[PDB]
Amino acid sequence: KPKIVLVGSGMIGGVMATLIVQKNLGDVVMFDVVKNMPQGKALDTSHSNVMAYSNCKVTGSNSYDDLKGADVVIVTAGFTKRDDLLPLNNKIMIEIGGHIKNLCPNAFIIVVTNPVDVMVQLLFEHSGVPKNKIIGLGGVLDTSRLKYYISQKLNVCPRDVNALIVGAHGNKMVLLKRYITVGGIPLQEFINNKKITDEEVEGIFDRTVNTALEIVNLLASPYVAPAAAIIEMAESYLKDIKKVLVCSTLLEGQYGHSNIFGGTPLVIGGTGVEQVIELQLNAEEKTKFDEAVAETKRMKALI
Amino acid sequence: KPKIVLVGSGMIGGVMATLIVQKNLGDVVMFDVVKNMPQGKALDTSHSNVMAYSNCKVTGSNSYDDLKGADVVIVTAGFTKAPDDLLPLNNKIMIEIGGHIKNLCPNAFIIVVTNPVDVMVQLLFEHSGVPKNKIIGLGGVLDTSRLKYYISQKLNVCPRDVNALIVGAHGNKMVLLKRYITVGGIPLQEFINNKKITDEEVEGIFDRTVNTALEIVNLLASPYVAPAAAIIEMAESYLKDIKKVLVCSTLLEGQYGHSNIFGGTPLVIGGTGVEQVIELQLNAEEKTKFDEAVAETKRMKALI
Amino acid sequence: KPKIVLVGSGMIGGVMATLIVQKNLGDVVMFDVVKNMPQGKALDTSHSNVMAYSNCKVTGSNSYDDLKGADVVIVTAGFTKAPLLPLNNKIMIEIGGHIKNLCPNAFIIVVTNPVDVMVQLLFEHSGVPKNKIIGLGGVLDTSRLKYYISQKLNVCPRDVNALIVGAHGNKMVLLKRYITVGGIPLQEFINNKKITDEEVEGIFDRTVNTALEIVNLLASPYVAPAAAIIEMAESYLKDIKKVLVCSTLLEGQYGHSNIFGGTPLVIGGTGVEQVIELQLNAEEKTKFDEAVAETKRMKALI
Amino acid sequence: KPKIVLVGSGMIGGVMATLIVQKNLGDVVMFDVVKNMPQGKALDTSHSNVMAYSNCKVTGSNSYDDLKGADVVIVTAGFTKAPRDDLLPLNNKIMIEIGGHIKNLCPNAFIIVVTNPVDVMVQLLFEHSGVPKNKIIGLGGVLDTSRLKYYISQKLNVCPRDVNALIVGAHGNKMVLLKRYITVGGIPLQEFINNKKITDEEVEGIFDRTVNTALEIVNLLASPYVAPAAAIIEMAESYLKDIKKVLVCSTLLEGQYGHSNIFGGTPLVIGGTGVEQVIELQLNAEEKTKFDEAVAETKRMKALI
DNA sequence: TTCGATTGGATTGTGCCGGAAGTGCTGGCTCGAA
DNA sequence: CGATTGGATTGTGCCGGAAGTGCTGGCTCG
Ligand SMILES: [Mg+2]
Ligand SMILES: [Mg+2]
Repeated sequence: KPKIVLVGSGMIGGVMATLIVQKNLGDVVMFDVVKNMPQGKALDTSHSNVMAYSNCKVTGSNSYDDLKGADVVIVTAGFTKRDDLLPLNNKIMIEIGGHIKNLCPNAFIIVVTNPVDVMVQLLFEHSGVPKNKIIGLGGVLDTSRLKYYISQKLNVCPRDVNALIVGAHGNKMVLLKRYITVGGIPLQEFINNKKITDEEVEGIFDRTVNTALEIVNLLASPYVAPAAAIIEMAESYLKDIKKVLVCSTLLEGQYGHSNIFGGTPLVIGGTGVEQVIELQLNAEEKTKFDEAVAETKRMKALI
Repeated sequence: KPKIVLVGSGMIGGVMATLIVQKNLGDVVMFDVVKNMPQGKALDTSHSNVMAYSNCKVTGSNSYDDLKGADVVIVTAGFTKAPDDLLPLNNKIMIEIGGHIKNLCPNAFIIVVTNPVDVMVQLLFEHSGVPKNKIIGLGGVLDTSRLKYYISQKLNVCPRDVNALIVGAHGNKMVLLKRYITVGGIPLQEFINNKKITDEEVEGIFDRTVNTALEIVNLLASPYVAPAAAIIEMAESYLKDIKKVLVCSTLLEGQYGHSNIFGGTPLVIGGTGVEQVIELQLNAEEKTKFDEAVAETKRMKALI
Repeated sequence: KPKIVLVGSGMIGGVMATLIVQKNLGDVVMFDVVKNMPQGKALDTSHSNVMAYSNCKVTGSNSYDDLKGADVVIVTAGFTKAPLLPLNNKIMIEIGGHIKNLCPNAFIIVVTNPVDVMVQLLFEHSGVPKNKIIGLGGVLDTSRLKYYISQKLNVCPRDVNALIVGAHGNKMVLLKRYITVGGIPLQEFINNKKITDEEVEGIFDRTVNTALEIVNLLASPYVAPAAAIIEMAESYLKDIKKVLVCSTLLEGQYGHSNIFGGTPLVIGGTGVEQVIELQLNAEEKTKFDEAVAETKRMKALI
Repeated sequence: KPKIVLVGSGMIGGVMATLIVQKNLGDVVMFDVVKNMPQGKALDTSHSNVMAYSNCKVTGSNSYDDLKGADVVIVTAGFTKAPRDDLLPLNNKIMIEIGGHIKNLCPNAFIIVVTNPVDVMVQLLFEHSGVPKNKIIGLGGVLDTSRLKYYISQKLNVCPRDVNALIVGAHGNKMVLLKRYITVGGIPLQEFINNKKITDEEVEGIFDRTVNTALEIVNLLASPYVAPAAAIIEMAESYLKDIKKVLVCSTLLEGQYGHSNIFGGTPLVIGGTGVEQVIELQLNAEEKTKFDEAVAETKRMKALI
């Protein structure tokens, strides 16, 4: 049975453990540097095996030694209370990286800690894992927002909207209007039929970009959709589903960029990243991609 | 709890009943004119509730009276032939079933499978009196399942991450719209440009899709698992108000320039039945193919 | 599509909304008296429809008006105390008035503690039929018992079956005689020394004190409670007719009337379809009496 | 991704491949000695990955070569009618052949035998394949008890899975139905009998129906394959996902119930290493006698190969 | 001897804890680094 | 000269035509 270690047992970590039990995906270690809290969350969550008809062990840990034998490692831990946080979190990535190198070098790694396109590269470098075995959360979450908003305007099933958002997670994310479909049909056909206007689409783009802030302004925090997105990625690996999912991955010349991680459609299968798909962007799209990657580079230079 | 009546309990009916219990979608009546056989199949299937943790009653019936109170009616009954003399026989069958739906469950959502489906669904529509948004025919979900699958195996992605539209009619004149294929939301043409798959291979896959039933029958098997799964995807989208976009046969009222006939097109299936009929903005060549499919449907409608 | 209203959008509410979308069970209104927060949680949760391939509307509300047309109402609101009767009574009065006015045909699940009192108060003030309102208790408590036993015997957790009756709280009645494993009496595993009588007693104590244990570990128990509640709600919404131990109005069972208590029930499409009275021996009956007496005692303090 | 080889692609095999795709459990090889048909079934079934959102390869095979690297092997192949005890040597022959291949090609596979009489055939395949006793079991109790559980649940109007029951000894007419061990929502059946929700006579009628179910279905011009396939997949899934379900299956007895060197139906725990526990029920005298009779019939047939 | 307390969190805040008030925080404590 | 442990509508080694809730004439393989 797979061993899944959640490095970070905060809000997103907790929902991830709950979903893993629901789906009977594997044993779970809820790790946190904070004492006792993850053991308490783990004890609560373990009882839900009964309701789920599952059998996943869910335990808490405050020791990185429990990374031993992990098949999947999901990193959410890090400071959130700004550029000033960058060296702090770098420190954490170094620490985690060391342990991965020593304890679970064959693990598949998903990084969530923000800014994710920086943090995922730092952990890649410090852990020594292969480029096909480490990715960052970005596109699956962002595009879930876009797909959902469009679906609500057009009154269709959310999953039947497809869309691509690339480059980076965060305010520089590249929303590609040209690549939106509904039930396989170009969005433009629905714009032509006046079911949705270009202005409404732009409003939805802005809302997609601003969604985390919208949720925080309402005195909540985004963790349910992020957790679900991360588990969709992990499951595609663990069950070798080969879903196309937009994640942050090492660029080796794609879009004209190297030595940097960026969001792009990827195929996630049993061996990890099995394909990196490079979209055939036009010049304005490429300029937006360049600006996203430039912001990632700028922040990386500040660690 | 929804009542689902399977009018026809052959091999497709057996798989549909199995899947309904797996998904705990509703009580099932397995109807057939053949005596005792559907009672036997229903008895076998009912025990699988234990393994599924479901609670769907599954019963067999040789009486149309059990259509009473049906929320969903799926019609697979009718004479078959391996892949025109059937048109009058199956017309008479649609008349009989229609009379019973009209009198026993006029509010049911109807899914027609009986071939040639684009003709038979209109005949049942006419003799049942149900509203145009409450009856559809199986076509696109099945055919596109083949297309999506074959492409996905050449590109090494999850089969459902391929999207495709096949329209017009269910049969040899099905319109396969190359322009509308995507993979993980990306136009297929980008994969052709990168030589991940060629134009010629896609042509070969179109031909294989059209001829898949024949391919399976030549291998001494009968296609019924994929058809059953497609039908249950449709029925579930209605029962759970999911509003999936699914290509099915529906009454055309001017779309693509045609009226008074049923044809395959993308539809939204929700709690009120067909909620939207989506007309694709086809170019001239695509429209010519659509025309040919609907013309074949018309040709056959003239032979009942 | 069913409409499910969560009256209370705290941490248990959040997990319930998450699970409802995962299972595509119905549209969800997350209500709370706290402004803006439930709209935020609802927004976050709504996006998970994509990942789940579901289509549930999830919205937030600070208005009881949105109870209108609810098929299921789950009440978790109320003041809490870490491991108030008049306060939460006033809340049950308010909510009850709105259910009576806006959704009198809803199926009601009460979680607000002490649950066996609060469920009766909401029953009285809402006017809903006795077969349409129950309290959370047994499904959660027995999930603890079943889990701990399964981990000592190394079997799938749900293959342990057990009944805990009477009340949800320290006076819960743990029926050792009714525990089975893969359908086999627990006593056979004790005879074979796969588990001891003493270990079973230690597990009973742990089950009773699990909320305290979780709080002592600096966490709040809300995942398993949310899952238990959704199992109950789902049994109603899909007419599954599961046997689930819940708090229900007693009308003579176990020698008691005019009070709610935990007993095995059948939950189906019409609500509580059967109330099953266990054939308890004298000792078990005395424990049941103690649980109910505590519920009555507290009911006198509203 | 696990490799599941279906040795036999008839009615039960077909439904098993359908369910494996529905549950995304693994790649499937539909083997049969009959040419072409399994390739056809596999082609049809493979398209259902789209509707199921799964990604299982489903292929057909007429060669035992494809047992290579199997993680799970499910054996339904064998004679069911004359080309009756006369079938026993024929099927023995088949078990010999399969066994050789398993030994050479997938000795680490988990094996589920369905070919009837299962309690005999499973031991023959055990002997000829050389796999460990914790890696091979026979279908029996999960199916038979699904019948008993279902009929009881319908009389009492509860969820079928909330009825628990144990049927032991052998899969066939000598199956041992244990009234003492029936519970409903975890409550002893006797409480429902005391409450006149169901009578002792009705329970006896249901026991008879449970024993007679296969015949009842055949008499109605059908054949049992949906519930058998579901039962088999429940067993296989408990192995593949390490669920550690308690499931009644046919397993090698080494003294339990007073028998050795024979397979019989008993509650087992199925986990990631195979049979993790064999649970011996503390049967009373009458129950143990019925168990004895079941095992005696298995031995009688085993003596005729 | 002084004085801050992990990348998390219940109702409130938030190193931990009890007592208190009641849609709701802080005064007193231990441990350990500087 | 009977035909793998399977099967569509029917039966059932295979295939094609025929009739129409529905089989068997003609063929070829070792
Ligand atoms: Mg902190
Ligand atoms: Mg044969």
